[PDB]
Amino acid sequence: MELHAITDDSKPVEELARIIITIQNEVDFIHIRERSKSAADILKLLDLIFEGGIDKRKLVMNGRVDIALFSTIHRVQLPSGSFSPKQIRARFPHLHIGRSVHSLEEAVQAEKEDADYVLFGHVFLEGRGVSLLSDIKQRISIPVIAIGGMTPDRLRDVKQAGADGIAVMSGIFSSAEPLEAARRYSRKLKEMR
Amino acid sequence: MELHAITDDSKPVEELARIIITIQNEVDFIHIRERSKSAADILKLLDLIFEGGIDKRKLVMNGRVDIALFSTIHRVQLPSGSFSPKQIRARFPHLHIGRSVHSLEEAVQAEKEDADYVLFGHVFRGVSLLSDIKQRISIPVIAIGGMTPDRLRDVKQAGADGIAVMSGIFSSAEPLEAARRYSRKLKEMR
Repeated sequence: MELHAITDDSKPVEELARIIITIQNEVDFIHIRERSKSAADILKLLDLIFEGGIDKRKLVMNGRVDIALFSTIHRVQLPSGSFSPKQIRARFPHLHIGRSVHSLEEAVQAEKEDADYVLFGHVFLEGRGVSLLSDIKQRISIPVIAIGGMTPDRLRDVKQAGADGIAVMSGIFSSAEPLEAARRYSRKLKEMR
Repeated sequence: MELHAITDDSKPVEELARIIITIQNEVDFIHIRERSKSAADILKLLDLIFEGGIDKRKLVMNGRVDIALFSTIHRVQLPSGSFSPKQIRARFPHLHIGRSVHSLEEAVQAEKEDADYVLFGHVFRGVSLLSDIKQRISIPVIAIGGMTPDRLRDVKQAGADGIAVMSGIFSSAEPLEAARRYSRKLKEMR
């Protein structure tokens, strides 16, 4: 089960860069989701972590396909209602494409549009999160990453539901000790393995 | 002299779409600069103006190069500190590239970096800087920042190849009438 860290769009680039560098070894991927920052600031953020030695292979750009292309980041997370995977793949075949879905229907269609995996959730949807998680895993063949209120105590349920991984935002980035927070998650996942 | 209308990043897409459709024939270009809206919302906006019958050739996407590419829009306006025109032309050679500059030095560097034109802003020492820039670079210069019909003469005389207007049009009670004052003045001087 993969562990995806999602940036929280609330810290200055310098502070966020340090946290990213600090937690990189406890997670599988880090999604850059600074929706309130300009491309200029996000490029500054990238430059800081690139110079900080981050492994670009773990980076995933949420929404800004342009920033991803000009930053040599080959992974993008497409929000619901934005670019279709098909049009993206037509121009940029090399990109690994994730789609953020919020229903069984959207998940299936995402698979049809050639997405590589879906980020499904805000599991914790009218309380249908965990059940839908199972329903999606049974209907599609691409990976399903669960997001939304993921805590160590809820991982077992998510795992039983068939989730191929979990995504965590505030659980890590709002913690007084981001590294220790990321570790509670990784420890819990390794345990259940 | 061209007239560029810049969206104001403060109205719902429905209302913004209406205004864009209404002023299209009074301006040469319309820059979508909804910096605080999501790609999904901007795409929704574009769908509305496209269905409203807009001339796509007039559209310029500010900042979101990805949205432009996937919306069949060939013109982009690059904010200071963002992508260099060289990187963009290397991958998307067909795009017409504008760079938003705020100093003489940035304007010169923009030309060296292969921009097609610059949007020099906040003229309203500003007109002096404009005049200076118009002698330093050979690519077109669009002046922005407090443009008003009464100030267009000085701007034109200083060499501006066009003027950009944001609030002067979009914050107006009657955007079309506002745009007309600029267009009428530009035709007048012509």
